[PDB]
Amino acid sequence: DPSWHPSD
Amino acid sequence: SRKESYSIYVYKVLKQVHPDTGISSKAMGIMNSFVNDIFERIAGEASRLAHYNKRSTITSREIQTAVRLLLPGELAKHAVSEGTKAVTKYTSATRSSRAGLQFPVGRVHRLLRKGNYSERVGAGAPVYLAAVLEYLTAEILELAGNAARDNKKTRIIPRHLQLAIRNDEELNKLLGR
Repeated sequence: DPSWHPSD
Repeated sequence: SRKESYSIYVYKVLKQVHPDTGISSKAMGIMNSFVNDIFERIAGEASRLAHYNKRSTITSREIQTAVRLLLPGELAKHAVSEGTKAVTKYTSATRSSRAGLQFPVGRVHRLLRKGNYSERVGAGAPVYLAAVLEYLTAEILELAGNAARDNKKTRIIPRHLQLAIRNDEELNKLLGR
């Protein structure tokens, strides 16, 4: 369950 | 199939309600599923309301057609011309930030049109609906984030969503149905 982060 | 991704907007709203609190990937999936479900419910019921009671509306379409009926040929040609120039100049001459919204008023629009909920869409309908999705998201993330701090973690996990939504009467009624 990784943490969410913005992307491109 | 797959529905749209609101994840980045859930993240912005999250950073406003609880800036130093993170969110997990599964929990973000839950939030996106909520935002979608509410979009289909409000857009669906609003679509039923639209198809049920229809109101007469003058638009550039009917004005153009009427002009093409009444005026003789070269007249109607140049008048249709000047009319179209006027409306395109009126158009070509920020929406979410205008309303002060993190949610994409532009995307909610292209979705309301994409979903075939209605033949036409007004303006302020994406503003109203985007504002409502933003508010509901904000509440769910505020409660779930408070649950994240009182459970002494640094991020929101799907359990925190279950806790926040189950222990809120109105949110439990909403997202239980």
